[PDB]
Amino acid sequence: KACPRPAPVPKLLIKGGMEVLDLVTGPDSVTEIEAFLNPRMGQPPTPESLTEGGQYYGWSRGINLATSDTEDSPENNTLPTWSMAKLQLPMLNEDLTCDTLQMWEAVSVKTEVVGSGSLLDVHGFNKPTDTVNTKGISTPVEGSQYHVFAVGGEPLDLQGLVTDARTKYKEEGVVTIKTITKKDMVNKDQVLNPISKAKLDKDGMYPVEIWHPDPAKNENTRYFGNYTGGTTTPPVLQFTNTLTTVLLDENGVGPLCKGEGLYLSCVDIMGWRVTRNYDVHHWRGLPRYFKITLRKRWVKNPYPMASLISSLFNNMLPQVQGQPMEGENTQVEEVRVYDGTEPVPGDPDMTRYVDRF
Amino acid sequence: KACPRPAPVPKLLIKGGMEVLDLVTGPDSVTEIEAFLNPRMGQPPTPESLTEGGQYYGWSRGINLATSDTEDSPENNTLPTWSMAKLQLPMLNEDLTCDTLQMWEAVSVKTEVVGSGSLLDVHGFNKPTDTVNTKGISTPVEGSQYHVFAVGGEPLDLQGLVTDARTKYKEEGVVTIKTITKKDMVNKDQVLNPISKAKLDKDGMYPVEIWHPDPAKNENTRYFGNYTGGTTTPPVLQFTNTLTTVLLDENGVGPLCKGEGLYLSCVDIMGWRVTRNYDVHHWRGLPRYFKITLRKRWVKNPYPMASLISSLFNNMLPQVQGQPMEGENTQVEEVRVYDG
Amino acid sequence: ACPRPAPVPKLLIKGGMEVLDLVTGPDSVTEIEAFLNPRMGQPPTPESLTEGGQYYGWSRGINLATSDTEDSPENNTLPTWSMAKLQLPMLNEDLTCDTLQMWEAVSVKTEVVGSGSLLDVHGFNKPTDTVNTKGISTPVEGSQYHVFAVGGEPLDLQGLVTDARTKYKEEGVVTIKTITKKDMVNKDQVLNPISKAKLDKDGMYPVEIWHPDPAKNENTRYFGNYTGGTTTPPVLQFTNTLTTVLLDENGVGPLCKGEGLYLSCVDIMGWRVTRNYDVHHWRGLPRYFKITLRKRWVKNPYPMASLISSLFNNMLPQVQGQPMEGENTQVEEVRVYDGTEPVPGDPDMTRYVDRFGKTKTVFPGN
Amino acid sequence: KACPRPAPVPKLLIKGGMEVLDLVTGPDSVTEIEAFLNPRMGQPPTPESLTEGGQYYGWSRGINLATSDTEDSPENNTLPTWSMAKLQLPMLNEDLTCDTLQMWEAVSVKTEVVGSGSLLDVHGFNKPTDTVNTKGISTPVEGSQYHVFAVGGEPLDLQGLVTDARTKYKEEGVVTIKTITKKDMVNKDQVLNPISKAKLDKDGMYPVEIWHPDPAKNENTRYFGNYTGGTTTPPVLQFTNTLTTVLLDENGVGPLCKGEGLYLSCVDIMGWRVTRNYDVHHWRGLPRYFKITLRKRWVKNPYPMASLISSLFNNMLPQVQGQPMEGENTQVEEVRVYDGTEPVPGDPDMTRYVDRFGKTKTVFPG
Amino acid sequence: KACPRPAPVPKLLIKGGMEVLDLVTGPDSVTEIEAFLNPRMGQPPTPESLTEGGQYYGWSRGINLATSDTEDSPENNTLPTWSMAKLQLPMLNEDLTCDTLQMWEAVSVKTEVVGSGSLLDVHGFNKPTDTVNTKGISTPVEGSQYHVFAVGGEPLDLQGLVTDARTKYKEEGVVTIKTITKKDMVNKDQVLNPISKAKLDKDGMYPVEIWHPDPAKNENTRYFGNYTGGTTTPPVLQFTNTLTTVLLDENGVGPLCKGEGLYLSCVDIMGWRVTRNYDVHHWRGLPRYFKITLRKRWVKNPYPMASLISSLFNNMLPQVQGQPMEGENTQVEEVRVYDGTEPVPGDPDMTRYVDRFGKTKTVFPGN
Repeated sequence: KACPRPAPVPKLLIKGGMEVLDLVTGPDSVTEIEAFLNPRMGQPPTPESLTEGGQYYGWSRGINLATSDTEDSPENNTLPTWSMAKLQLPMLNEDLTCDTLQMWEAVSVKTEVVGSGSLLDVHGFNKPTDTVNTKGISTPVEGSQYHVFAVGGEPLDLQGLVTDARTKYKEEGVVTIKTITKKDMVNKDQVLNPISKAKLDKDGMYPVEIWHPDPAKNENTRYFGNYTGGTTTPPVLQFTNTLTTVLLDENGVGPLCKGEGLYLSCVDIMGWRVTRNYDVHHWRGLPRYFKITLRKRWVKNPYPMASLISSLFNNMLPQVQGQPMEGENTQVEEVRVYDGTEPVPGDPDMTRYVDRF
Repeated sequence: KACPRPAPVPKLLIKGGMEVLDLVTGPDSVTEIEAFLNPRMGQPPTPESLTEGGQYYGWSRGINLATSDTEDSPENNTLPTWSMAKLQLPMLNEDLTCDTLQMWEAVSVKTEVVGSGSLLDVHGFNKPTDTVNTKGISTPVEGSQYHVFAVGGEPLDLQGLVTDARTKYKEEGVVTIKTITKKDMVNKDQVLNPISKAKLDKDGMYPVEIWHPDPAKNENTRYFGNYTGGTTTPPVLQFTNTLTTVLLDENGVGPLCKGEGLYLSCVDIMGWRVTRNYDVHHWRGLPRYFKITLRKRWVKNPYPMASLISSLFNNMLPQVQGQPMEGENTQVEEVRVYDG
Repeated sequence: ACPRPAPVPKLLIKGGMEVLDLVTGPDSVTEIEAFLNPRMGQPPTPESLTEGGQYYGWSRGINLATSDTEDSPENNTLPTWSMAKLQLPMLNEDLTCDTLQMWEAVSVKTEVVGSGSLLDVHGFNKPTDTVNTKGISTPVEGSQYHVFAVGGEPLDLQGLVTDARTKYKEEGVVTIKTITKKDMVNKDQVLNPISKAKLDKDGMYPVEIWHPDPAKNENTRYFGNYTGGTTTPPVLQFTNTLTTVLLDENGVGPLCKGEGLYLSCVDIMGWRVTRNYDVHHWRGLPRYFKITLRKRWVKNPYPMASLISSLFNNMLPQVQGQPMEGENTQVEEVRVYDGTEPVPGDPDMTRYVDRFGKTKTVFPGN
Repeated sequence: KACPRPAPVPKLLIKGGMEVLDLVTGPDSVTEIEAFLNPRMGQPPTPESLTEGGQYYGWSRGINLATSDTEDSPENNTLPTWSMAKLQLPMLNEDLTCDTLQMWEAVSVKTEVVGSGSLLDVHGFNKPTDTVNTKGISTPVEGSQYHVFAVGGEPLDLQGLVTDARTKYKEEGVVTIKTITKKDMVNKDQVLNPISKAKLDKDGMYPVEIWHPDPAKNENTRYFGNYTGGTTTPPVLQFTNTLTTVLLDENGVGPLCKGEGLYLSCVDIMGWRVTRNYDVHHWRGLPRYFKITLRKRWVKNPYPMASLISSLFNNMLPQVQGQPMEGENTQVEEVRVYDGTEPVPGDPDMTRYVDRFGKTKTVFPG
Repeated sequence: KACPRPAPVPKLLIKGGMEVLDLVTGPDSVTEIEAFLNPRMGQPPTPESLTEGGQYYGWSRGINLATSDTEDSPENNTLPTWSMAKLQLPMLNEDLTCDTLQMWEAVSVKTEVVGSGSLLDVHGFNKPTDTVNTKGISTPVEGSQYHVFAVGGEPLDLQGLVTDARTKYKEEGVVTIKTITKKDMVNKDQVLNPISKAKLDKDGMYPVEIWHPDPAKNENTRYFGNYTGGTTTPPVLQFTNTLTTVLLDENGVGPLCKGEGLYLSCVDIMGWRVTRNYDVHHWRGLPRYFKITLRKRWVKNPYPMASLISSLFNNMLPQVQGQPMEGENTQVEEVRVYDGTEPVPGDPDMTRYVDRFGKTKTVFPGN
C-alpha cells in the first residue's frame, strides 16, 4: 500500500548514563555525551553548611589587597581556578595485527553558561546604589569577565604569565609557576617564558591568572576564550540551544581521544559583588554545560609495541649515569645520516643561509 | 491566454481566530498564528484600578533590600517571573496500517518586543537627572536586561540556580526550588544541581532569577535568551517585521507539538525606574509578539497499540486501595488453569 | 570597427511628480526621492527666529510632573511621527482582464541627514566644566529612536504607555483616549489589542504612545531601533551605497493601495541641555527616502457585487429608522416563492428548510 | 626538457609619479593612484613656525562658547572643514570619428586613516587625570568623532543643516549657507531645506557642521560616513592593508571621471584635546590615505544632442519676471490656431471657437 | 591485507627548532614555524633582578608629564615601542635556464595575544577602587589599547606622525623623526610628511606614538592593527587556536621573503596600571604568538643576472677620474649610429631621431 513516509532521522540505539557506552554499537555510530562543570573559584564545595562556610560556593572568599609593593600574598580561597573534568570512554579496538586502530574523535560541541538570570538578584545585602542613605538596589555582579572553554583528547597545556613576578602565592593547595619550575619566579615570567609550562590535570588547583591556554606547536585541543576588563563593566551573556561549534581542524579530524579520555576545561567569571562593609569583592562564576558529539575514527597505531620490546631490553640492564650525551652540556658533537647516493658535492659542509656570508 | 498572469502566492483558505483551525484543510496546509505574551513581572493584572494598585501593572512593585546577610525575604510582588501560554491545536489524521501519525510542527517564528518607544517618556515622577535642584528630565528605564523567549511542543524545562541560597522566598504564591524539592536550598543550588529541575507550566509563578532554561539531554523546545548586566546600562532594542527565526534542527524537524499544544514562553526585562523617594527600583517589562508558522508532519508511532490502550485504561480508572490480593497476606486461595 | 559601450539602464525622463503623468510603459522603473523633516514638538509655522526662538527641529522643553498622579506633558514637548503620502498616477483606467495593476515598492535607499551638525559645540548649552562655565557646550546625547516605514497604506500603530495616569492634552495630539473615547486603563501599560490606530496625521501621534503594530497580515515594511539611557553617545552611519529590499517571503513587497505610497519616520538623537534649570530639548534629524517602484499585475480578490454595494453604502447616508431588525423588530412575515404547485388546502401553512428540504408545519392539533 | 612556470600576475608597465600617466597604455590597462588628504580642519598649514602659530596644525584653535542665546560667533579657525583634492588625469579620446568616447572610471578604493597610534601620547600639557594633585596622565584625545570620505568624478554635493540658525558665522574665510543663498539663514535650515545646497570645490572652506553629503537624484560619487557623539567617548580606529572598497554601483559602473578629474573628499575627526587651563578644547584630525584603482570605459558621444535640442529641460530656468503675458493685465492681444485648409470665407476677422463638445463659429457683428 | 585505511593527512617529515629547516624536502613541502614576540613596552629585559628594576618588565617605567607647554621631554623607558624579529630561512633552488628562482611565501598566520587572564590580578598594590578608605579591589589595567601585528618578507615600512612636533625625545636609545631626517620636526610632522619615513630594522627603538605602518604604493607585508582610546576603557581580548589569517593578496601571492628572512612585527598595549603613591600610569603589554605557514613558490627573476654579474666584474676594474664625458659639461660633441644602407640623402647635415616608438627624420628644419 502507498504508505506515508516520514522523513529519515538518525536512529537512537540507547539513551541513559555513562554505562550506555558499554553497548557495542558499530563503526558508524555517533555518541552524544552531556556533562557540566561547576565554577570552582575560591571556596570549595566541601563545607556544605550554609552557616559554617557561609556558602560562598560559586563565589570567592574575599579579595585582600597587598600591604606593600613587595608584600603580596593573596590566599587560595580568593583566586579563581580552572575547572576540568575527564570523561573516560570505553576501549574500542583489539586490532594490533594491522597498524590501524580506532579511537574516539570529538566532532562538535554545544556549550552554554547556565544561570545568567540569577544575576538579576538585586535584593540582598550588597553595597547599595544610593550609598549616602544605604538604599536603592543591591549592586549586581559587574567587573572583569573571563570565559574560556576547551575540549580535547588530552589535558589542556598551560602557559604561565603573571602580573607581578614577586607575588607570594602559597606553596600548598595551589599550583604555581614555582610548583612546576621548582625555583622562584624571574622577570621573564611577566612576559612569555617558554619554561613556565604545565598541564591542566588538577581541578580547582591552577589559578586562571597564572595559567593560560598554551599555543603549542601541534595540539589536540580546541579552546575558545574571551576577556573583558574593567571594574564596573556590565556582564553580557547569550544562551540558546540552536548553535554548535565544529571541532574539526583543517584536515577535518578534530580532537582524538588518546588514552580513551575526553577532557573538558572551563572558567566562567562574571565579575564581582562588593559587600556592605569595607568594599570586599567576591568573584562570581557560573557553571558551563557541554554537549560533545563523538564518532569513531580509524587511525594508525598510537601504541608502539617497540616501546615494550625495548623496555624489556632496558629493564634487564641497570640504569647508568655516565657523561652527558643529552641536553645543553651534550658531549655529542655531530650526527649525520646517509640514505642514498649522490654526485660528489663540492663544499659538503656548505652553509645554506645567506646571513652566514 | 491573452491577458497577463500575476505571480503565484500561497492561497489563503481562511482567516480569523483559533476557531478557523477546525476547518479540515489537507496534508500540505500551512498555519500562521499571531499571539502575544504580556510582561508578568511583579504586580498582577487583577486590581484594574489605577489608584488601588497605583498601577504598576507592567512594572514590579518595589525592591526591598535584605536587612542582614542572613535575612532576605523578597516579597513575591517584587520578583519578575516567566510569562507563558499554551495554544491548543486541533487533532490530526493517522494511518493505523502504516502506524504513522500526523502532528503539528513549528517551522519558523517572527518575534518582537513591543513598546520600546514608550521608554522615551521623560516626564513623570522619577529621580531627576539634576537631583540637587530636582530638575532636568525624569530618568528613563536603565539597568539590567533579560530577553528570553522559547517555542516548543511541550512546556519549557527549567534549571534552578540562585545567588545566596539562604534567601527566604515566600512559601506560597511563587515556585521556589523548595517548592520542587521539599527541602531547603543547599549550597549546590548556587552552582548547578541536577536535582533542581522544573517545568515552566503555570505562568507568572516561576521567578526568572531562580529558573533558567535547562539544556536537557534531548529537547523539543528552541529558546533564545540574552543578558545584559549593570545598574545604568542603556536599553537597546531593535524591532522590524522583516526577519524570521527558523525553528528547524539539524535533521530539519523543529518543535513537534506533544499532546496537541504549542507552548510560548518569554521574559523581557528592560531595566528599572527609580522613584523620587528612597530609591526604590521598580522593574519594567515589555510584551512580546509571536508569529509561529506551523505545518503538519507525518511521524511514526513509537509505541505498541496495546501499550497505549493499557495506559489509557490505567489513567481512566481510579487507583483503588482494596483488600490484599497480592503479597503475603493474599486473600486469593487457589488459581486453576484448564485447556481441554 | 570602434569599441561599443556597455548596456547601462536607459533614463527615459527625469523631473518631478509631473514626470509620473507621461505614460511610460509596462516594464518601466521609477525612482522617487523625498524627505521627511523631524516633527517633534515645535511646529514649523512661526518661521521667525525670535518668536518661537526656532526650536524648529527641536522640542520645546521638558516639564517634569508635579506629583505621582498629576503629569501633563505639554504637546509641544512630545516628539511625534512624521509621515507623507506620495500620490501616484492611476494605471488601469482604460480596462482590465480580471487582473488589475498597481504600484509596488521593491527597494528603498534611506538615510538620516545632518549628523555632522551635531558637532556644533559652541553655543549656549550646559558647559562641560560646570564650575567655571567653561569648556565645551555639551553636545546632543541621550536616548535615540530611529524608525522608518515604507508601505502601501498608513502605518498601523499599537498604543502602549509608561504611565496610564498621564494627562495628555485633549486637543492637538492623538492619544489612546482620542481613539478609544474612554480613559486609559492599566492594560494600556502592557498591551491592549483595543488601543490601535493608523498613522493618519503628521506631527500628531507621539512616539512614546504609538508603536508600529505587528498585525496579522501587512502591506508595510518597518525597521526601527531604540537606544536608551541619559548620556549615551549618538551613533549614525550614512552612505550612498546601501539599499533595503522591500520584497517579502513571496517576493512582492508593498502594493500601493489606491495609488498612495506612505513614508513614516522618526529619528531622535538625544537632548540638548540648556544653561539654565537643566531644561532638555529633543533633537531630531531629517530622513531622506529613495523608493524604487514598478508596476505589478494583481488579481482582484473581491466580487463585483461587493464593490458596488460598498460604493452605494458610502454614497448613501446611514439611516436610523425604525427597528426592522432585532427583538423589537417590526417585520411581521417574510415569504419566498420560487416555483409552482397545486393549490394547498391550508392557505397559511408554514414551510421552512430545516436542513435539506422544506417541511410544512401543521399547527399543534393532533 | 622543461622548466617551471610562475603563476600569472598583472604586468606592471610603469611606476612613478603623476607624470607616469603620460605613457599611452591601451584600452585594457589599469591605473592605481596613491594619494593622501591632510586634516585641514581648524588652523591652516601656512605659518610653519612652531611658535608663531603654536603649531596647532592638525589641530583646531580653542573652541569659544557663545556669550548668550543670541550672540554666537564661532571664530573660523575653530571650525573643522572638509578636505578635498582633485587629480587631473590625462585626456583619453583623440579620435572624433565614431560615436564612442572614453572616460576614466574609479573601480575600487583602499583607504586608511593613518596616525592613530599618535593618540597614545599621554605625556604633555593637557588636563591631567588626577586633576586635584595635577598628576596622572595627560588626558588623551576623546569626544565626538566624524569620519567621512568620498570618491567621485565630480565635487561632492553638499546639504546645509545647522544646530542653530542664528549662529553668526564670519562672512569671509568660510563658505556658510548665507554665502550661497545671499540671505540670512531661516528656521528651515535646522531641518532639511532643499535650497541650502553647494558643491565641495574649495578646500579648508566648507565647515563639517554646516555641510553634509547630499543624497541627490542621480550621483557620481561614493561617500561613506559615520558619526560618534559624546564628550568622553573613546576613539576607535582599525587600520589594515588587506581590505578594499568596491566603488561599482548596482549597474556596475562606479564614478566616471568627467573632465578627467578625480575628486577625493574626507574629514576624520578624532575628538578633543583639553588644555591645562580653562577647559579649552581643540579638535584633532588625522590624515587619510587613498588608493584608487581606475580603468577606462567606452561611453557614448553626448555632443550630437546639441543644446538647442537638449533645451532648458533641467533647472536652467533663470526666472519668469517680465511684462505680464497672463492674468487680467495680460499683454497678449490674440491667439489663433490653424490646422487644415478650407475655402476662403467671407469676413476675414470672423471669430471661431469650440464649445463644450465641438466647433461653432461665433455669430457676426449685428 | 584487508584492514581499514585511515584518512590521508599531511605527512610530517620532521619537527624541532630552526635547525629542522636544513633538510632539503621538495617543491610541494610546507613549513609551519611557531614563534613569539615579547612586549617592548618601556623597561628592557636585561636588568633581570626583581629589585634592581622593580621588574617593570612587560610594563613601562612611569609616565612623567610635561612641565610646561613648550618643554616636553619623555624618558625612553616610558615609550612603548615596536617588537620585531627576523627569521632567516634557508636558501632555495634557482634555474638560470629560464631565470626563475623559488622563494619562501607566507600563506597563513595564526596569531594570538597571550596572558589576558593575568589581568584578573586585582589583589596587589594599585590605586584601590574605594580611595577614601583605601579598600576594595586594586584597579585592574585599563585605558588606551593598541594592537598591531605584521607579517612580511621585508622590514615594515613606517611613517612618522606626532601629536606635538615640539617634543624633546632623547637623541640616543630611541629612533625618532629627527634621527631619520637630521633636522628637527616641523608642523608637517603633526599631520603627514612624506619625508618622515623609516623601516623597522631595530627592536625596542621605534616608539609606537611616532611610527605608524605606512601604506606605501607597494608592500610585501600584511599588517593588521586597531586602536581603542580613552582613560578607563576596559580591555577586551579574544583568544582561540582555531582562527587563521590568509596572507595572500588579490593575485593570490602573499608575502615573499626576499633575503630568505621573514619579519614579524607587533605591539599589544592593554592599558595602564595606576600606582598608589600618585597616579603613575605604567603601560602594560602582552606577548604575541605567531604561527606562520610557508610554502615555496617559483618566481621570475626581476633583474637579469647578466647585468648584475657585469656590474660585479666591472667594479673589479680600476675606476678612473678623467675629463668629463658625462653630464652637462660633456666633452662629447657627437654620437651617430649607422645600421644599414640607404640611397644617398639630400641634406648631408641631416638629423634623424627616435621618438618613443620609432625613427623619425628631424622635422624639415626650415620651420
